[PDB]
Amino acid sequence: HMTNWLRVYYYEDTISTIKDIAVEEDLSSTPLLKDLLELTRREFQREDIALNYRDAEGDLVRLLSDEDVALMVRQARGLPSQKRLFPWKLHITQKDNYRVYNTMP
Amino acid sequence: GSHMAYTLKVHYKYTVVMKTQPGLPYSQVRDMVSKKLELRLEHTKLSYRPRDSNELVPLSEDSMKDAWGQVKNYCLTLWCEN
Repeated sequence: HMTNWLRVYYYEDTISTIKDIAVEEDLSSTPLLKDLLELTRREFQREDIALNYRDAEGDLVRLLSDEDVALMVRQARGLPSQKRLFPWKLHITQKDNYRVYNTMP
Repeated sequence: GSHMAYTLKVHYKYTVVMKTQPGLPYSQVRDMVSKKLELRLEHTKLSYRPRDSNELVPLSEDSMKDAWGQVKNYCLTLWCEN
């Protein structure tokens, strides 16, 4: 069985649920932001969202451009298991849900 | 210059991360944060945490060098008011 799977965290307020999404593209590869947005629309049927990743310090970081996406993939701490999972995981939030960000000094 | 890669992490209503050169002047740091957050320059009000403080202090031309002294693991963290 040869499906590649992107695991995504889908947030309702500060708790997420997990959904694994079939992706044709190579496990090694770097998507464009616009393609991740179209993937999230097909799977969750909304466009009022932001995409994010969690950095090495534990802070959630909003993706705003293709270059941010490339940083996410580059930092990716995933070990290849036999599960065919992308090594980075996508965090999806309501665009006005600011409670998920560690912005407090 | 340095062989390492530095970032600016900025906490606005949301958090962003961008590549930076270490030691940039305030004018350029403000400008890059303003562009990243799609904010008018004049509405881009940044602060940093000084050595061993719980309190933030305003970022400015004058305090920029001190701010760069607070880099941790190749990252300078700033806060953007609002």
